[PDB]
Amino acid sequence: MAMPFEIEVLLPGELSPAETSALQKCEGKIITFSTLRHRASLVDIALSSYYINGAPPDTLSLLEAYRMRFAAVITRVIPGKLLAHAIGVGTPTPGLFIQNTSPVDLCNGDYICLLPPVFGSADSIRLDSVGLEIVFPLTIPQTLMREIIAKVVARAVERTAAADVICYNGRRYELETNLQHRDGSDAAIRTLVLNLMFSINEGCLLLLALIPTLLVQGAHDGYVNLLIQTANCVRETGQLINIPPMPRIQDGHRRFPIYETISSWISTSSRLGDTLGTRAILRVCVFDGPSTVHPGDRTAVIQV
Amino acid sequence: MPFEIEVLLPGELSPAETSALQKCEGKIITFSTLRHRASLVDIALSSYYINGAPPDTLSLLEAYRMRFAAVITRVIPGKLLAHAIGVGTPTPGLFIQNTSPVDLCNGDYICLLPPVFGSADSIRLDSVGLEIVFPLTIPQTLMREIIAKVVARAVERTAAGADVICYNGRRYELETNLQHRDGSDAAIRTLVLNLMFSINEGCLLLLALIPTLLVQGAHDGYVNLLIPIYETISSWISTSSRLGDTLGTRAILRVCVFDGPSTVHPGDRTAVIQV
Amino acid sequence: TTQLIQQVSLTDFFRPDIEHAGSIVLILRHPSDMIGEANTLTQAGRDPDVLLEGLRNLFNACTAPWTVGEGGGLRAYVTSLSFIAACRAEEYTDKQAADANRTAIVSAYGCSRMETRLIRFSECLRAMVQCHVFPHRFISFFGSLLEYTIQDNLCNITAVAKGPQEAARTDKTSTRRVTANIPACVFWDVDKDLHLSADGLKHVFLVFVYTQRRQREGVRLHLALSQLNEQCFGRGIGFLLGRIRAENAAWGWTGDFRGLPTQLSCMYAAYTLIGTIPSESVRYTRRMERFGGYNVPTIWLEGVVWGGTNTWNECY
Amino acid sequence: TGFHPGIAFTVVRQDRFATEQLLYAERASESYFVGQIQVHHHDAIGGV
Repeated sequence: MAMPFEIEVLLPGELSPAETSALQKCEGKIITFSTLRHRASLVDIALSSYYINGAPPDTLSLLEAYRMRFAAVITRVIPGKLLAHAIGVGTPTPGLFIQNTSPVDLCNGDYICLLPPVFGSADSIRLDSVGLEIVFPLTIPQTLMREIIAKVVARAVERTAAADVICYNGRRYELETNLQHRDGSDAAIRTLVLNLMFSINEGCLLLLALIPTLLVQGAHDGYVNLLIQTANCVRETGQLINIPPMPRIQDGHRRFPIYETISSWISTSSRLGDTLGTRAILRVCVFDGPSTVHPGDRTAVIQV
Repeated sequence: MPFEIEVLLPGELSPAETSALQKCEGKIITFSTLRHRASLVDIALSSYYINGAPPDTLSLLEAYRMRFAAVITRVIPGKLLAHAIGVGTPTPGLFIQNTSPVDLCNGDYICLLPPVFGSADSIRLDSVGLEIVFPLTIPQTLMREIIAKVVARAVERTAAGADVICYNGRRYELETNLQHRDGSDAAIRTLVLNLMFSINEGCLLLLALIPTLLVQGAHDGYVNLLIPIYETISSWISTSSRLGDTLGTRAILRVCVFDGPSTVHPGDRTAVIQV
Repeated sequence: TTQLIQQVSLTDFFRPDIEHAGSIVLILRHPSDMIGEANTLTQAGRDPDVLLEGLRNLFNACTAPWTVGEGGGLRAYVTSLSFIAACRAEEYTDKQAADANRTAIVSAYGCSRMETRLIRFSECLRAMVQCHVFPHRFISFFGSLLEYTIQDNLCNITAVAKGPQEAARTDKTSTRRVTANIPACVFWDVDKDLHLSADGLKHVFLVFVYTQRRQREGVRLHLALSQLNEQCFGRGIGFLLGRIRAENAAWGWTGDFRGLPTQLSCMYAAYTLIGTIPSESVRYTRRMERFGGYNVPTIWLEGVVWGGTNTWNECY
Repeated sequence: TGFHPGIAFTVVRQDRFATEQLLYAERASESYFVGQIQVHHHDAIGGV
């Protein structure tokens, strides 16, 4: 293997010229595959493959599909077949390109993540001669997707127990997530709580008596004032909770607690969002094209 | 075929400066955008300047993930050539002059880390009025440890009212002599702060959901459980995730020597392939 | 094309005159790092001097005991995967093949004091997983053995570190190429356990397994081969290892965050991605093969493209 | 326990038999066009 992993998706001979032109209008969009063959079938990139328990899925289920699968990029469509290049399996992939399907811009250098279509109506192409819907995952920068994943997992936790607007570059895009059932919800919440537990450790006690120092610094400095007031917890405890003199740590002359309570948080934090969501597989690296990228322009990329 | 970058060193260079730039064979620089004609005012430290003053350690860790690195190959008295790593398949012998406190074995994966030690990489081009800082090329194995120890030291220092790191049979001490530890403590505070705030917000949110976590036994219930509050959970993830992906720093290079020396003492040059 | 790597090491833990080309070789860190690492990572109420004894009594009877300290310019760098397999042959479920491996490698090496070196290595691994200094953090994937040159008590290995396997021309007996092969005792594939059994691309993982119960430590490694990606592979193995995870997490105003399950107390497995098989469907043959005078079963893979970015994914 | 609970069913089951069909055709029923035979290389277990 020295070339990129090419993929030969076939079109039935019974597709309308209208749908073929529609496909011509989508070269450079991203699809996925259940398994990674070399002679794929059109059925395996349609919504008939995103079925859990025989029904179109929700935003949580699709969010699991998008990382339980493999990705590819539609380079060019022809009457004979459909071509696509695998992304994160076979390293060599030159001059690749993507189409920005998102209501935001694409700054040079940022990393790209892919979502299920949530903002408004999807750009779904309905192939009627075969009866297949084709929806293309989004193209969202990494620093932004985290806000969306947090604001959707909050709604999930809330629906299970008992805001939909996000601002980015001074623009308000409403979140229209849905969860028509309940098991993906707690399937997510269990990971949330699990990773929430393994953060606290021995040195958290020392880190707790440092809250009043953070308060007096919040009085002393300025950016600390921006940081303290979004924390819906610290602003209460240091004013309504106290921690007495901590007892001495068992074998305090050999081990060191803070090292652990801060090293076991770097690990558990990086992998957090890539579990409630997806990782970033591509990063926009325009060499000589425009500076930024508007919604719907062809880009240039290298895989992560 | 390989990607090529030109940096036209201007005139008015003091030959006492170019004599040191001749020592810059194998050091890493970063650009905000990849072109073929690059101006010296682009790799200078004055390019980051994220918020006015020179960048922090958090600011530099956030830069090193968005910029495109490029290794400085041979330099001639006129200009400076550089090859971009990450894309392009540089066919020549892409060597690296390691600038790190610790050695480099044969077959490690090397990442980057801002100068969180006794910073001495700076070459002070005064005649032009700009200066260039290079990154530290540490092995991927010491990546999770260096950050943790250097942040724990400061988080204990603010807790006023033998910490050595070891690799390949060598020990490098972290306790700098002077107890007048200003400066570096200042270029690291928004990390210890932004990190500390995250962990406390996680602890005091965990204990605010389930009323049988520690009150049903810290050993019996806690472990058996192991086997607008709703705009706070969001606020926790939406920051803990951005911190984690900042401290990821996937490798970029790999030291693969072929019939040479099997260890790279700080200051030597060795061959390296890209990942 | 591909990419080769070279290393000169001693021949105490590995002899390329006995390994066949295509066997995976593993690299070790300096043992001196374990001292300070256990000094700061051991659990309270537990003394890491048992790790010191393990290491010290190990290296007292392996080779020239001197030089292993700080001034080491030449060292015991590489070890065979079959070696690290047969020193822990008492935990692999398919007993008979692992036992054949063990007796073959005990008879094929130097013949003298390897029973000694084997239990030394086993005891050393036991001690490290007991003092919360895990082996996965010190043992990495070097390459697949291609060609060698030996001398009195010293070797010179050149192995494939990147690219397709059978694109490496070697001066062997039979044919200029060679294929990868692993001992049949470590070959565990995740796919048929979970029953997805589909053709296509498959990754190859290098997974460790930890069972830390007091005075009953356990360390073994396999070479996984699955369809899953590096993201959900952790979920898959965490699933069919439920008992180990349970018995590990269970037996591993003042806050009093004492005696709670920590990450090193709850850890059971760690794995890495090392290659891939971009073929139409993977075929592999378990044929019994000879290591000099003894016969041991192996797995013969085909068309493996070695990967990289040696980052360990943990599972607690 | 063998007590009739006052209800009845209509069991259904489907079966799949392997049979040998017999096919007939007329003379010159279809025109079978044939195009051009093209080739393309692709990497493999190491060769082409």
